[PDB]
Amino acid sequence: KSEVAHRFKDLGEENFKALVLIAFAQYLQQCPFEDHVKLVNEVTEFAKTCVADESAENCDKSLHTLFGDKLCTVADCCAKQEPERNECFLQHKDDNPNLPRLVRPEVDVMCTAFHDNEETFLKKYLYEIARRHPYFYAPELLFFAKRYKAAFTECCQAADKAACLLPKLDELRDEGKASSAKQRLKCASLQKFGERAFKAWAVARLSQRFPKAEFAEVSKLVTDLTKVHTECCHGDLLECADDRADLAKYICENQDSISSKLKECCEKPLLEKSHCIAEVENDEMPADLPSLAVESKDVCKNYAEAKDVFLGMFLYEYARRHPDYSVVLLLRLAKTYETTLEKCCAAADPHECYAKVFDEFKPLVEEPQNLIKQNCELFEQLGEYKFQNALLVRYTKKVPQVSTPTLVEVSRNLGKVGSKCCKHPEAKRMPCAEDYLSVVLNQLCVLHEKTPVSDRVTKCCTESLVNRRPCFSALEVDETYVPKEFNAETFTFHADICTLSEKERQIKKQTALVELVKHKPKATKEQLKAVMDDFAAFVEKCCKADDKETCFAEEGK
Ligand SMILES: CCc1oc2ccccc2c1C(=O)c1cc(Br)c(O)c(Br)c1
Ligand SMILES: CCc1oc2ccccc2c1C(=O)c1cc(Br)c(O)c(Br)c1
Ligand SMILES: CCc1oc2ccccc2c1C(=O)c1cc(Br)c(O)c(Br)c1
Ligand SMILES: CCc1oc2ccccc2c1C(=O)c1cc(Br)c(O)c(Br)c1
Repeated sequence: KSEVAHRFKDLGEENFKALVLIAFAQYLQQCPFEDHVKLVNEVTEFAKTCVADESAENCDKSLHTLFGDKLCTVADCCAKQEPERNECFLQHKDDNPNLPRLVRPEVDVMCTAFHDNEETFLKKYLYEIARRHPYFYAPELLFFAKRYKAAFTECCQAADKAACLLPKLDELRDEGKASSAKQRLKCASLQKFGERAFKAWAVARLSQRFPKAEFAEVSKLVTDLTKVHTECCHGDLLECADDRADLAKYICENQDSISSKLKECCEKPLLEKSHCIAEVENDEMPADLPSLAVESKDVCKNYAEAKDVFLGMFLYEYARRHPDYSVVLLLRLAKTYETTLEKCCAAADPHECYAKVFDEFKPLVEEPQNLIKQNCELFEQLGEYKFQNALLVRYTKKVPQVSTPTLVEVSRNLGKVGSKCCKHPEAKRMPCAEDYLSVVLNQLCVLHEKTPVSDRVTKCCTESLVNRRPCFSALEVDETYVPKEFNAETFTFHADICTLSEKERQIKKQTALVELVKHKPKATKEQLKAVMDDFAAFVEKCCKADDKETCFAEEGK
């Protein structure tokens, strides 16, 4: 009947009022905080009326019809019918809304705000986060909200408040921005590549996680797991949160049929039990696993009868025994097995045709393995910071048309891949290094899709997801870009480049590094090292030693 009262009865008042605040923040990202709370409380009071009587007025309307009405009370997005109106909001989700940045006030200032109005301080947290990230995971933001409340609850009455709160707030910023681009990858995989390619992706990853389960259960998982993200990316956060919450009850209703590391996983509350399974470790692979059967006479019979089930079962049986290989590499091996099967089964002697099919995977498996150990030898020999600077010049020349801040954020996330995963043995480098790069590059694709400038990046992102990383590798040197004219205001740093912390000083030095390549791309690697050291030494020597404010505004070159 009334779907509004249905979700309110299953999600609860605390979650219903929180999900609506996130949905409105993702749609109308420009309106202030006070205007959104007036609509949420109006919907919350509306929801409580339909629960006491399902046969009430306006309760039978869909969730998209009611949300669009309350949102249109304040740029030509409520046009034509409802399916086009709600789709207008999804097309205007600005990946970077050019909003004022968030500053971190003092610790004693935040605890006085948390102790004054504890509900507003938590409500303003979900509003400011969801408005910057329109594609943020709705039920996972509630998990961060619970810890954001517990962080201020414990360490605002402690002795040294900054000794605990800031470490908890610094660790919470990293998980949030990592989950911002991780979920953004799943939304772009559904909107741009449809449900067919996204479903095959989840089968490869879940089979590596849960090899002890059967394909019939993984199919029930992936089908139910895909329906959740299709709702969260479309803005159906009320639906998205419910299905994920009841899925964790289904996964843990029978743990032996799914995995084995789910005992202490589901010993936690509902919000915490849904987070443990999302990043759980891979189950132990069942030993004495067979090889193939690609040798029977019914290979073409099972494929012609069901092409999706046979290819889906092959990817499952291949991923359950290969945890050391990523999903992008296995999907590449899956697309090769399909191509080698369309041409062999259409002949007269297919068995002799697809006989040596697994030998064709050798060049595709050794291609990423010989590219990870090569790039990490320079990461463990130059440092994480200099690794990003070497990757800055490596990417500023391959695509100089891209903006200045975009090349810095993408390289800093690329440099964080070596320091976070390439310290692991030779059994976990290939999975993470390709899964982490698929998130950083996708973050560079959605940030470039707003205002595109470079054409080599557009076709690189518009290509297949499995061939997205190989395209970005050797994207030419772009020996045809005219460098911008010499700008002086971009290189001159004011006297306020010293009151910032040590972290912000590195982002400014990297911002000026890509700005130097845009002025002279033909500069050598050593000609930039001396210039970078000179500029850093000038600011370091002028500001650390007291020398007024005109000493940092002279003439460098
Ligand atoms: C007034 C206190 C406060 O309000 C917010 C609203 C949205 C997101 C974070 C915060 C926040 C923080 O404590 C915070 C913590 C870290 Br660490 C940051 O790097 C930034 Br920026 C902000
Ligand atoms: C505890 C504070 C905090 O919680 C988060 C949850 C998810 C994503 C980011 C954050 C975050 C930030 O520090 C933060 C920092 C900057 Br800068 C932003 O522009 C935004 Br927005 C958020
Ligand atoms: C086991 C690791 C894993 O890798 C994926 C890749 C694509 C889509 C889903 C998953 C997935 C999940 O099982 C999963 C389960 C829940 Br519950 C989530 O809230 C999220 Br997020 C992910
Ligand atoms: C950051 C760690 C890392 O992990 C990998 C796994 C496979 C292939 C390359 C890499 C790699 C790189 O250093 C790297 C370097 C350049 Br230059 C690129 O354009 C791209 Br893309 C990636």
